[PDB]
Amino acid sequence: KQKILIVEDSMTIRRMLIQAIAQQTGLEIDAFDTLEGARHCQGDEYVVALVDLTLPDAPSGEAVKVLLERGLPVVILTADISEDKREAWLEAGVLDYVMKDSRHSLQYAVGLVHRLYLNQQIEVLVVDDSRTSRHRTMAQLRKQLLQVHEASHAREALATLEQHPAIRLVLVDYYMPEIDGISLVRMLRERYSKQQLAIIGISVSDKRGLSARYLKQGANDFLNQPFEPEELQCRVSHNLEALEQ
Amino acid sequence: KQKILIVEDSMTIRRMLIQAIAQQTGLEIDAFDTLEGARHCQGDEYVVALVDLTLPDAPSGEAVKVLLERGLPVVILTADISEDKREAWLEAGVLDYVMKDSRHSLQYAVGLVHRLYLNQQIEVLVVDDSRTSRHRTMAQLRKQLLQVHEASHAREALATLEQHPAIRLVLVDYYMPEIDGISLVRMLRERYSKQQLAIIGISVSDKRGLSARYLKQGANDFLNQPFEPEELQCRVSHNLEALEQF
Ligand SMILES: [Mg+2]
Ligand SMILES: [Mg+2]
Ligand SMILES: [Mg+2]
Ligand SMILES: [Mg+2]
Repeated sequence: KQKILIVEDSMTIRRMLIQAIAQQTGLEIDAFDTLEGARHCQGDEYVVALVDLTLPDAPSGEAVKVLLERGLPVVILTADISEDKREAWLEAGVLDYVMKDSRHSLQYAVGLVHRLYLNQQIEVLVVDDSRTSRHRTMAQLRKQLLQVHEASHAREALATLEQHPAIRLVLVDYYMPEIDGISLVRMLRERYSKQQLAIIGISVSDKRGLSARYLKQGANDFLNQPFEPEELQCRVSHNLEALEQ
Repeated sequence: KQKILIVEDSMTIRRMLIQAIAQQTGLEIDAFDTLEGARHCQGDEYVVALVDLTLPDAPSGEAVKVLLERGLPVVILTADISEDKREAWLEAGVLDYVMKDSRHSLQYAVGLVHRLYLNQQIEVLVVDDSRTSRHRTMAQLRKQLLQVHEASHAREALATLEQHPAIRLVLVDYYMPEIDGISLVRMLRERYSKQQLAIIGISVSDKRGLSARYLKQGANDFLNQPFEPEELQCRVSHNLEALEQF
């Protein structure tokens, strides 16, 4: 998919977004000032929809549910944020939100739609012996439009990598039965450079240098648990962009 | 400074390091199998010295102090690490340590020296109202060979950036009186894009979702306190590389 949907009645915001996405990403764009303009829009044509909560024919966020139910991933455009609003949106299945209170916050949308577009073709692997942790991380990576493989043990991870050599990034949990995180990182790096297979080591900063041990064994990066979805997206995106650049 | 010193008696390891550093960095390399061989090397010519603890004439790590006192920054080459071993080193003046138990672990030194070379010409700013955290972060960054400016509050940060436009990366503490970290980030971003001035937001990871707040305000990155030096080095390196390549 090569097209971005924007539904936003502010002439200024809509134009800022079209100009920026057009110039920086070269992606196709449909932009409407009403939910009614976006009526023909189906999920299979758009990477993602950037959706205002203040539309003339949907003044209280109604466009969000409407577009989610047509199969469009949605990123909410918002002037305000709160803990309650964040939780509500994320519960309804919204991918993310973008602050539109300033031009620099609005710029977040531009890097995001470019990232989401590139992610569509990218295979990643989560390796974690905690089902709860594994499923949370997978869900969150799936909301980045990545194709996400799952493994509950290093043995499974190694087997999945052999079967799917398109996987380009692996997130690695530190403590697992038989073969722990650092040990799996050593095994992978005995075969693959940081440019062939990016590795993010999942750590805790309440240990005696787990992140350090990851890096000295050739992990591209670290991420400490517990982590927010916004932290995950930031860290994954960077490492994916390192691979492309 | 564009030269590197290597003092390592393993033929295999020294040659691996020479090959990789010659191939992947623009650095000149002087390598020796004994400390005596490196006698006349002067501190002002070398970016860093990669230093074995097991040398024929310094079998218990004596070469580290010797080269430190010649004004060379030192990265230790070690076959095995403990928490007790990184203990005595960093409190002596070591830049970092590199594991030499495998080819892939050696490769960390390659990336490191390349980055240490590049960091010499790069200016950064630490903004933090806590004296100890501000001083430690400054010390750690200085160990990455960066040129490091400090600010105790947003007002001083801004004045510093005005006086030193070469600064390309700011690390911003969240809790500061009068003007907080997110407010400073907002002011900086009204003028400068993520490509013009990199911003790493430092916070504690709790219920306020501060990391998220930084990112949505245009911070390039986040780092949660408390953090280890390798964590800061990793983060700063990634952001500097982003400015150079993305
Ligand atoms: Mg509106
Ligand atoms: Mg585990
Ligand atoms: Mg030796
Ligand atoms: Mg503070």
